[PDB]
Amino acid sequence: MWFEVLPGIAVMGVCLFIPGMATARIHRFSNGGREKRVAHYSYQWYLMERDRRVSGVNRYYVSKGLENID
Amino acid sequence: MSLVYMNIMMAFTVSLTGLLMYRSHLMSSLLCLEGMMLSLFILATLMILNSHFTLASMMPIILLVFAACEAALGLSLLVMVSNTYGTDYVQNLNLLQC
Amino acid sequence: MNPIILIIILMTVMLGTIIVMISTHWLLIWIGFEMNMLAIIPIMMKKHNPRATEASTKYFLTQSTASMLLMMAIIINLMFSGQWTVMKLFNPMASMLMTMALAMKLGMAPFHFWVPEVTQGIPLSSGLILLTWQKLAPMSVLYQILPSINLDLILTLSILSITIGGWGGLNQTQLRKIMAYSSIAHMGWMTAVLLYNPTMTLLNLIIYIIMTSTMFTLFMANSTTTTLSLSHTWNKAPIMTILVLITLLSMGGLPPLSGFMPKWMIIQEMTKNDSIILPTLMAITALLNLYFYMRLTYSTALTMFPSTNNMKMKWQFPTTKRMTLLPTMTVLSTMLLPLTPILSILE
Amino acid sequence: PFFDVQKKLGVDLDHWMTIQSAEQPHRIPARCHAFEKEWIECAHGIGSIRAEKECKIEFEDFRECLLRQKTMKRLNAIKRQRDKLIKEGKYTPPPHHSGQEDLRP
Amino acid sequence: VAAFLKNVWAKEPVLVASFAIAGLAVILPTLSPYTKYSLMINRATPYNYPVPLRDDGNMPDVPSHPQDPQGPSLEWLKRL
Amino acid sequence: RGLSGYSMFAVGIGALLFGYWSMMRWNRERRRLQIEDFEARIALMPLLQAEKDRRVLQMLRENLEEEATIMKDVPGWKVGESVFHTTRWVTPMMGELYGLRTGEEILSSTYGFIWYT
Amino acid sequence: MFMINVLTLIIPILLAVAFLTLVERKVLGYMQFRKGPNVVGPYGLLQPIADAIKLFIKEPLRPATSSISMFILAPILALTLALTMWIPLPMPYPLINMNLGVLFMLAMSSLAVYSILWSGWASNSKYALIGALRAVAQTISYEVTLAIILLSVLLMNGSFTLSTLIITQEQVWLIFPAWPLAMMWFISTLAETNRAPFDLTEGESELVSGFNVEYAAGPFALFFMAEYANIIMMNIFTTTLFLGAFHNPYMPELYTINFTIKSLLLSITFLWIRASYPRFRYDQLMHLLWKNFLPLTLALCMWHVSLPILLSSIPPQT
Amino acid sequence: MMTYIVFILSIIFVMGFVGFSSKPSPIYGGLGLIVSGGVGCGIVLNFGGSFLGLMVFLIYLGGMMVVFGYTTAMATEQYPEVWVSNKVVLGTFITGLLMEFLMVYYVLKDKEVEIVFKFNGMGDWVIYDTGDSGFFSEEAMGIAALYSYGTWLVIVTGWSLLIGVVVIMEITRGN
Amino acid sequence: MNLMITLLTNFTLATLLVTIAFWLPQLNVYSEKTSPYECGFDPMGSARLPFSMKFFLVAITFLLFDLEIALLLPLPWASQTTNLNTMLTMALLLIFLLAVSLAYEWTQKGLEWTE
Ligand SMILES: CCCCCCCCCCCCCCCCCC(=O)OC[C@H](COP(=O)([O-])OCC[N+](C)(C)C)OC(=O)CCCCCCCCCCCCCCCCC
Ligand SMILES: CCCCCCCCCCCCCCCCCC(=O)OC[C@H](COP(=O)(O)OCCN)OC(=O)CCCCCCCCCCCCCCCCC
Ligand SMILES: CCCCCCCCCCCCCCCCCC(=O)OC[C@H](COP(=O)(O)OCCN)OC(=O)CCCCCCCCCCCCCCCCC
Ligand SMILES: CCCCCCCCCCCCCCCCCC(=O)OC[C@H](COP(=O)(O)OCCN)OC(=O)CCCCCCCCCCCCCCCCC
Repeated sequence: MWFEVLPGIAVMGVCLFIPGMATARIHRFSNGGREKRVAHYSYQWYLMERDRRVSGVNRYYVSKGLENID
Repeated sequence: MSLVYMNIMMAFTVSLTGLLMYRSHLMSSLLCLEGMMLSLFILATLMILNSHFTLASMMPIILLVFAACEAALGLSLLVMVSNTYGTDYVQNLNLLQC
Repeated sequence: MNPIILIIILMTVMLGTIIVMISTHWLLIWIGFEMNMLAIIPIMMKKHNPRATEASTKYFLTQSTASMLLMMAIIINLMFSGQWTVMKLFNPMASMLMTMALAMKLGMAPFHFWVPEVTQGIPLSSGLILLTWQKLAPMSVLYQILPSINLDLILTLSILSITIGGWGGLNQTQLRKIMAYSSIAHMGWMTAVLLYNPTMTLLNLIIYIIMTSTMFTLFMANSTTTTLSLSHTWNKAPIMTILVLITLLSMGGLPPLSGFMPKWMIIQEMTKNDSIILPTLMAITALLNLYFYMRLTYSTALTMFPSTNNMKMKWQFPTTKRMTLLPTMTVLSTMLLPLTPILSILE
Repeated sequence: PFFDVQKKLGVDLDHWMTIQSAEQPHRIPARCHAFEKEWIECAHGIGSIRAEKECKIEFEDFRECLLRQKTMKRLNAIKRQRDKLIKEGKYTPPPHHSGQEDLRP
Repeated sequence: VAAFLKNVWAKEPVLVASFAIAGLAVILPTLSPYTKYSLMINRATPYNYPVPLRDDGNMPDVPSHPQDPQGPSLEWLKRL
Repeated sequence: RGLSGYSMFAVGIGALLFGYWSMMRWNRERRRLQIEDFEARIALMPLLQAEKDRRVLQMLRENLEEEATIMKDVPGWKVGESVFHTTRWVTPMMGELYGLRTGEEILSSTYGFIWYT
Repeated sequence: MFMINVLTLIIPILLAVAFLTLVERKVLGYMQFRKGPNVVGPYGLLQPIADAIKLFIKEPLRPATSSISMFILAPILALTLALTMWIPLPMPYPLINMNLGVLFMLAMSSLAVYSILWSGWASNSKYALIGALRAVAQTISYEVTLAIILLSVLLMNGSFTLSTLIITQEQVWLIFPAWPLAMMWFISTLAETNRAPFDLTEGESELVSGFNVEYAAGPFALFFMAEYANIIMMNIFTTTLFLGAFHNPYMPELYTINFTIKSLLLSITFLWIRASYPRFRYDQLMHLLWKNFLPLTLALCMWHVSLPILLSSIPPQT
Repeated sequence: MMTYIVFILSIIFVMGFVGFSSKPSPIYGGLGLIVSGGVGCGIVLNFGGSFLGLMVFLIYLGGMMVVFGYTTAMATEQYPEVWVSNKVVLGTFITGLLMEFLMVYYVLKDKEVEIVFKFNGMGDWVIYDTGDSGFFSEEAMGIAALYSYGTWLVIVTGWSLLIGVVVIMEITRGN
Repeated sequence: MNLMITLLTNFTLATLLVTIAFWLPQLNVYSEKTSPYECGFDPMGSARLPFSMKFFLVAITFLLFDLEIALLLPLPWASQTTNLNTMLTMALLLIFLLAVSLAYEWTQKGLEWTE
């Protein structure tokens, strides 16, 4: 009856779940298991470029804590 | 000066000579005034965003406003030419030659 | 037109001229010119005939092109000076573009090709607005940028305007084209004295506006738009023939009339600066303006062209027209020369 | 006709967008704030005729701040001579002009 | 005035709602006690750096440390 | 069928008042959080400013010690000649710092923030 | 690995358009008392594949009078601007995190009209001419309110960032303070996306197929899979504006499932409206978005300017 | 050649200007002006003006849709000139393109050029600021200052738009 | 950078759905199938005749009202100011001037269509 639209709606819902889940897993994979750094403002970008400079491996996401200093 | 100002002033001059040499069609040259407004927008905005003179950043918006505020004027003056005559050809506007 | 809308549109024309006059910022000069053009277009299309639409189209295209060149001069000034103050321009390219823009807005030759067309297409009242009130905002900006105006450019524009406005009015029988070529020649006179003494520029502007407002008010009071219809004025109101006689002899630069006042003072300021050839050519070229003024005085006042029979009906009806300030402007345009040192108030 | 209504009535209609050294939102400086401040404080009150020749040096520094013509001409000379020495092979770039340098902070 | 209001609510109710919402947006910020706190929040949002002062010797209102009792406080924003 | 007019307008205006109250509380909390983030920025700014000063002086000295090696054959050249008449510090241009470096560093330093996602 | 992140965006929404055709036909069938496709696949799950194979092996039929460069460029730009408005949409993390993503949505909505417009002009036909200039009458009608509604709802957000519109709606949905803006935005997105009762360009009873009456299959597919991409993107955009879900930063899939089912309910609502209402006339369209929605939109713009100042609830811009 | 991206977008800007300035037909004039106003919001977006580029894109999209409607209603001929139908369109189109790429060739080979002003030939990345603006994009703050500082500018602009509507309805009457 | 890659991908597989839509099927071209459509009969005249716009005054006023959302659009940023009553007055002045414009266009019958 009416519930035969539910396979098509379910397949459409899976096909809409794929982009958001995909970009979340890609942001966690390309950034060391964390969110993607949002730089809307130039201060956030300056901190991100500082992280890229202080990581030593030319990657902003590799974080260095108190173990880097003595 | 910087390299991009060459081409933005070049686009102003291209739109200037396009406006200032009519091809017997008034809408095709009302596009050229709008292109001169575009080139002035981008030129002034490159200068203002370059020098970080932030308070003149409201200036191109205002500029852009008067762009359509005369372009609409031209279109309101395009339809009266194209109601007197079937076309908007500029050679129909030669009654004031006598 | 709805008179509330006519009041608002005329106050907006006045507001655009005032915004050009009072502002210290280039963007506000440009806004004032845009507001002035935008509001004066329905004054030209007050009657809704094809000649007003043609005149408004030509006027829109000329003034829009001039405002484009004006804003390009403003942006080049912004590059080469980093600022927006309405003062001298810090680049000769921006100086040339702004002088071209203001010369187009004045209708000075060789940008003169719209002033007889647009002036003929529109009514006499809107033609009065065009030839007087629209000659106030570009003359403000020219008064404000004269440390940067090229001498050769403004003198070439000036003498070319005087010569072309002299020769143009000789071939005319329409009164509005006569007043338009008269406008071209007089703007040449005003801008030739601009770099030497701009007080004489303001003096010539004020005396010209008085004489032109007198002539258009006489044309509106007589309802005449051609030479040959102005020639019927002796049979209807013979005092108006005397007024156009004294005002046209005043506009030709004849003493003892006030229209001799600017010209002479302009010569008085150009011979101080060791320029003898140029005001001499200007004075001799003003004889052409005087010649078509004398043609109009011959057709109107000094002879009596034949009238029609129906004029006998117009003998029975007086003028109910608002001849606003017509005796005041007629006295000021003819009998002001003994008050010639009043020009010091324009300093 | 500069009918100075803004100074007669004491109103600020458009004196605020006039120059770069004026009061800016959130105290944002222009890139040529010091040059324009020096040029305006030099040329204040001495008139345009004395300002075009007695404050020429500050206005040249300010114009060369604005358009950076001498700076870009000098960088043209440096980069062109560097490219010529690379093309002749008479000069090699250092490692800190190639990337492998373990940058400062 | 009530019969004309009922007439325009019967004929053009969208315009009645429009002029009502517009009239409230005009008159009501002048009748609210919280419009002061909008300005006080906006001028207490620190975009720029609080550039310090050279201690001449006589400035009793300016602190020497952020945790000093003198200076501008934001307890009004914490409570509200 | 359905409700009356006054009931539906009352439900709509009540939903308006609830939304306005909730957004009032949450935007006041967001402004307090913004002030906290800005004060964290302010407390970090002296260290970032000192490192930025040493950064740009490092880069200008590297551009100066390599300008004398390139500009050796050129006659009349004056190494490190200012293009300004004043002796005041001028904030360096992007070409003054990254003029001798690779295009990767140039793009990442001068279009990096704009192009970032 | 950003190229995979693009290919995992546009390929799942070239599939969701395909199955949206099936959902459209079946919900349209069960609301019209009949059944939809249930013959090709198991209860119709292969009918989109059948149509997608049928449309790309049919003769393309470029006309003789058609300006061929604009005739080919207009469906390319249609599907291009259908795909490229998905990039600032936060799902909870957008593909391209724009600081001004709302204005990117608005500007690309304005640019996507030219696909319809140049397709109607380029195919030199009289019915495709009328379907072209009805898009002009529709676009001068919705755009004059599509921007002020979207202005007034972002005066509670603080910026034009779409990702900040999740932080904005963390306590309450933004449909509760802005339900007149919501029920006016929803109609404005109906009028934008050329769905019924605002079809009016592909208006089948008046114009045989409208602006794309000359586009045979292959190029007809790129106007048919562009419009449905516009309705899914547009209901995701309406869900982000007014029905913002719970975001856990450690579990993004909860937000993805929640706004997915909300956007599916809004797409089913578009199908409910297309299957139930009579279609407007394209002047009555214009006297709706100008005489009715525009004055009340101006009033609510005054109210949503003055109200965050009135309550000390001005949202942060950071 | 990626540091020259604003220069490359500016070449496409001049190409669009030669496209609509040759005046083929206002269909293709609107096409060329959309292309120029869409690469011009990529020129100016690389200077920091993301708000101030998207607006000149969006306003001109609305503008060219209106101009399209008028050139389909008023400025229409039976055989519109595409780009190549008239010899005077194609001749000046090729002329503008050859002169533009000529001054491209003279500025990348010599790294300096002079048409009336003097222009550099290096990529315009050189002139950018080496600092950061903090938690505000400064062009957004300056356009936001149109309400706090720009009150007279608001008054004259809103009055000009009001009388623009009044002026246009007084023109388009006929009687 | 990533924006231009995304737009290049969208344009690329929007134009590669076209080049496999023209070149994959079998073409049979004859000069009656590529004729224009006028419901079977031949079209009387060209479709490049002037199709007169009835909504022209609304179309010109759309050019002016679209500038208003270049002026009213910085209001989320204008609300962040420290001269806030002045901002509120100028904002309500701009929406009120737009509304006075719309009222004038209403009452003078500018929103109606011609014929
Ligand atoms: C975003 C999520 C979803 C949101 C809700 C949307 C879902 C419901 C959709 C249903 C299907 C609609 C399909 C398309 C229908 C198109 C037709 C249509 O809607 O026309 C609009 C109709 C048009 O009606 P009309 O055309 O009959 O109008 C007659 C007009 N004259 C007389 C000139 C001919 O209604 C509106 O315009 C109203 C729009 C919304 C109004 C919101 C008002 C809010 C409250 C205001 C204040 C009231 C109190 C007073 C002040 C108090 C102050 C304290
Ligand atoms: C250096 C800067 C100096 C600035 C000085 C400013 C002084 C004031 C402004 C002067 C500028 C020119 C003024 C005239 C503009 C035209 C006015 C106009 O056209 O008014 C319309 C009206 C039409 O009359 P009507 O018969 O009713 O019309 C039928 C239908 N149209 O009426 C008319 O057409 C009749 C004419 C009315 C106005 C003429 C009187 C004013 C100008 C003459 C000089 C007055 C002396 C004082 C000022 C001296 C300086 C100009
Ligand atoms: C002061 C607050 C701010 C006010 C300004 C800001 C307004 C913001 C909203 C935007 C409005 C823009 C458009 C307004 C147009 C108004 C003019 C108009 O349309 O008049 C015609 C209309 C009747 O329509 P009709 O003549 O039939 O038109 C043909 C189509 N049927 O005529 C009518 O419907 C009658 C209009 C007059 C009576 C309206 C009464 C409303 C009262 C609401 C409660 C009080 C609110 C406080 C303000 C005082 C109101 C008097
Ligand atoms: C012949 C007909 C035409 C045939 C070819 C058609 C091609 C496709 C046409 C459709 C696409 C048009 C694209 C127009 C430019 C769009 C710009 C854009 O997307 O800007 C949005 C975004 C703003 O984000 P922002 O606020 O800057 O945040 C970063 C700062 N932290 O920006 C960012 O995030 C910045 C990322 C880098 C931006 C680079 C500059 C823009 C590139 C423009 C490419 C050319 C556009 C051509 C338009 C043609 C129109 C027909």
